[PDB]
Parts: sequence; C-alpha cells; structure tokens
Amino acid sequence: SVKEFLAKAKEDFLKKWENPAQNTAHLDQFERIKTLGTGSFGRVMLVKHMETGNHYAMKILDKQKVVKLKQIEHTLNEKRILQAVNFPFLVKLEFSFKDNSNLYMVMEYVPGGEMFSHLRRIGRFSEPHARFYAAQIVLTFEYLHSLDLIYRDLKPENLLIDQQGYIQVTDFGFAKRVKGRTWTLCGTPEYLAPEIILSKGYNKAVDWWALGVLIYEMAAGYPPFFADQPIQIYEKIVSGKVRFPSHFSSDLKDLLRNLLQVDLTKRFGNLKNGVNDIKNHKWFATTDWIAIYQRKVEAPFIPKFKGPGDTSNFDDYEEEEIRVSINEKCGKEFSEF
Amino acid sequence: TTYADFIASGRTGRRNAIHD
Ligand SMILES: O=S(=O)(NCCNCCOCc1ccc(Cl)cc1)c1cccc2cnccc12
Repeated sequence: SVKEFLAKAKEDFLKKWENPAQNTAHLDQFERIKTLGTGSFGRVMLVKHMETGNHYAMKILDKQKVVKLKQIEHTLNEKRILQAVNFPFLVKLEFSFKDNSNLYMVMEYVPGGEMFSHLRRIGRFSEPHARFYAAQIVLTFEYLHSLDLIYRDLKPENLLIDQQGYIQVTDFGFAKRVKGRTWTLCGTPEYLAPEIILSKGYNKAVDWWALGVLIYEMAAGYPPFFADQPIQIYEKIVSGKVRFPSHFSSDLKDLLRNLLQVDLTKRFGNLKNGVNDIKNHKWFATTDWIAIYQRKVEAPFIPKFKGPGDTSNFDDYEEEEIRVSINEKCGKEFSEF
Repeated sequence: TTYADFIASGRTGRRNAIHD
C-alpha cells in the first residue's frame, strides 16, 4: 500500500541524507557538447561521459556567484536532497563534484525538452493531457512531502518530458528539508502562494497551491494570475479572485478552487485527509494512480526523438568558456558539497 | 480575449525564479 511504500522510501532516503555521496566524478571524464539552459549563478550543459558514452545534463554553478546571491545554503540543500531521493518522476543525480571555481551536478539527460516549450507552442493541453501530468506531480509531492521536503518551484519550465512522455522534475534549488514552518521568499511570481507574498511562515501547502497554478496553466494555456510586472501579479494572487475559461469542466474548476484557496484550513493537500482529498476528487476519477506510478498509462504525447544527444527541443544559448581558477574559491562555504 | 492579453504580455517566455 501507499503507507508501506512511503515508510521504506523514508528509510532509503534517510540513509543517504545522513551520509551524502561526495566527489563521485571529475570534469575531465565528460565531453562538453552544448548549453541547454542558463541562470544567474550557472548553466546546464549537455555532456558525454567518455567511459560509458552516456549523455548527461551537467549543472555547473559558479561558487563566487552563488555566494553573492546568498544561495550557499540553498545549493547545499539542492545537492544533499537530490543525491538522497529516488522516485520515477524525479531527475536522477548521477554524479557530483567540485573544483577550484565550480560546483557540478551531473544529472540524467531528458532530450524531450521542458513542458514549458511544448505548452507554449501547442497553446494548451486538453483536460486528459493536463490530468496525466498533474497526476505525476501529485504522487511526486506525496513522496517529497513524506520525507519532510518542500519543493518550492513548481512550473512548466522545471518539468522535463522523457522518451515515454512522462515527467521528470528538476530544479531542486529551493528544495528544503523542514519540519514545521519556513520563511524564505522564493519561487516564481506566478506560482507563489499568498502566504509567501505576505511574508508569513509557510509549509508544504505552498506546493499544493502551486499545483493549482500549474493545472490551470496547462489546461488554460495561460496562468490564473498574470501581468507585465511581478508586483501586479502579487496583487492579483492576494485579491482572493480567480476566473476560469469557458471550456474548463465543472470538476476542474472545483479542484482548482480548492487548490488556489487563500484559506489554509480549506486548501486541498493541507487538510486532515492530506493528499487523499486531491487523489479522490472527481476530476481524478479516471486516474489509475498505481498505473501512473508504474508508467503503464500511455502518454498523450511523446517527444520527437532524433538521437540520444540531439538538442532540438531546447533553445540555443551563447556558449561561454568553463574557467577553472588555479586558486580555490569559497572552500569553507562549500566544504560539504 | 484573455489569451490575447497573455500573448501580448511580457511574461510568455521562460520565467526566472526569484528570491530575497
Ligand atoms: O536546465 S535544464 O535544461 N532545464 C530545466 C530549466 N529550468 C528552468 C530555468 O532554468 C534556467 C536555468 C538553467 C540552468 C541553471 Cl544552472 C539555472 C537556471 C535541465 C536541468 C536539469 C536537468 C536537465 C536534464 N535534461 C535536460 C535539461 C535539464
């Protein structure tokens, strides 16, 4: 059953959490091919591991830039959590290491691209299509939350589509192991729960709100709360008002009013019955939760495959040298990485 | 339409994470 599965998943996770893997490869073991994505303190590159011929997505973080952005603890969280978790819809961390200049997290390469790109191009997903993705997130959060993890950045940009059409969640940069409340203002404007915006202490219920935003966005093709500037978005989110498209089913709108619930005593996922209030909802009546977990449901969409190291599903970015200083930067800050 | 307003907005591309 669910409880028994989660019990053993916690045993598995706790062992790795308390004794993290460290220094399991070296930069010289990989050939760098192409940038897949770029960030404030790093980038993700497609690489080939020479010893296996396997392609991987290598996230390279500049330690100096991490420190300047005050993301030291968040980055330590990211790697410590990722090396410890294990779940079908989570991107796998294969190796990690560091050098004088950078941190490196080598993850599984998912050539299908971000959901974001397929969603924008297609316009919107059908309710069944959206439901299929949403199911995988429900299970993923059920797993993460059971380990006392909050994810804190759900969005189509962080959901990769694999060769079977299933989701791989990446971007654990704000993920945190926390029992009880936390306070950091983080996330993405469109997906922030009202309590994050209003500087209250919050808990895993913010991920359930973010699920409501994702389902809305997937099914509508645009988010429930949008504007040109973040401040305007935050005003809409705290106003207590949401409008649904004409084409949204009655069930869908009812699921969404219970997820996008400003009142915590009323938000689905947070209540006495926890995730089951979501799983047993009418919108999910057709969903076979075990068959989703087992990946025996046929996906509504399978990305075009043009080879194991093809990048056609990703945009192009300006390539930039990977520089490794002859002097160690930020040794003490990242000692445990 | 709402779709049109979104498409004409400045936030239809990839959205950056924020923090304090
Ligand atoms: O970065 S990815 O290309 N796609 C996820 C994008 N996340 C949303 C915004 O990312 C911008 C960004 C990119 C890199 C860094 Cl270090 C900061 C911000 C990626 C990351 C992790 C594993 C991957 C596996 N396969 C393909 C792409 C992968």
